[PDB]
Amino acid sequence: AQNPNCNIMIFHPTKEEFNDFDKYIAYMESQGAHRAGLAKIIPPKEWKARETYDNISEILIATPLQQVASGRAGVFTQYHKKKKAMTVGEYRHLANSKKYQTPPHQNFEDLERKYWKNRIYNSPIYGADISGSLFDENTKQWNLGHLGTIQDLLEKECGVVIEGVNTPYLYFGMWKTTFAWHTEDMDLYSINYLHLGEPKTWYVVPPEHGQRLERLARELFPGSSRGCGAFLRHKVALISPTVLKENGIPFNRITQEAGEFMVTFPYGYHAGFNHGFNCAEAINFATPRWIDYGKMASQCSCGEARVTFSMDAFVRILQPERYDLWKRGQD
Ligand SMILES: O=C(O)CNC(=O)C(=O)O
Ligand SMILES: [Mg+2]
Ligand code: NI
Ligand SMILES: [Zn+2]
Repeated sequence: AQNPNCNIMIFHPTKEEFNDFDKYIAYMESQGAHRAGLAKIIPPKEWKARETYDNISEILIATPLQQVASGRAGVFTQYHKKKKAMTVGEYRHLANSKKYQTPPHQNFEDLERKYWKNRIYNSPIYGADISGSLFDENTKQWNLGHLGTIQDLLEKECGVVIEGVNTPYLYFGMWKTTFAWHTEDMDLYSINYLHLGEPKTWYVVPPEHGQRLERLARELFPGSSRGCGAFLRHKVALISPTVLKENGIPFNRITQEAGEFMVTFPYGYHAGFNHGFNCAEAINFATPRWIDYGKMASQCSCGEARVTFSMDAFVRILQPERYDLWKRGQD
């Protein structure tokens, strides 16, 4: 069995190996990468996402989100308070302001310590989930706006043609902006490219151990757990590495830098934070191996999780018994 300890693996594809996306995902899996829940892919030196980032300041962040925490330093929830629209250039200035800028630090480890110690006492503003792409149309390899669609994958594997579309999203981050513990919608894969700026630290639980994290989360957020049998789908709960280690939950950590891809695998729980001003692009995707995870994915039916148009067909086709309840939660 490859990668039996479920370590995060890092890949350095050649330019030739970077041509066929599906093939390379399958190669990584042949080496056990999925066991970790997360892999890093460093693109060949010949590759570029686009020529420059000099012209991105006019992009609009229509609904910047201020991430307000409640709880204790290692165990908290966050809610998103909507703020007035601002451009990327306005957001970058805000991120770099004394109120929001990254503090002096020695190295990633020192910054990580500062994050866990101090995150709850601040409310950073995140430009998340902005439909769009920063890949040049002429970038043919690993261009997140030109991947095979999940609807086409389900059609190819199962024979059923469905409605829906699959497009990427931009994330503009600052110091302490946070992504809560989650798996993807319908336990899909995700791929994330860090276009520019400061790093992003990830934490991940191996898919084979995801239920351990769920059980801890029910313990730690007991009101939330009573409200919803899949409340991690709400994407509001944080648990620190220290707390995870105290409770024996298997996990790993890695820092992604600008110019690097991360792939999250089906049912790989992940969480993390941004080091300073940055811009990432991410999209969900599927492979044949995903279908079995999609059929077994938990779902939130309490109303909170509220998701894209395109999840309807996945639930309807893969989870017909759950569909009527889930759709009531949509409505
Ligand atoms: O970058 C972020 O804020 C969150 N990204 C992901 O959860 C992802 O790419 O799957
Ligand atoms: Mg612009
Ligand atoms: Ni994710
Ligand atoms: Zn719910």
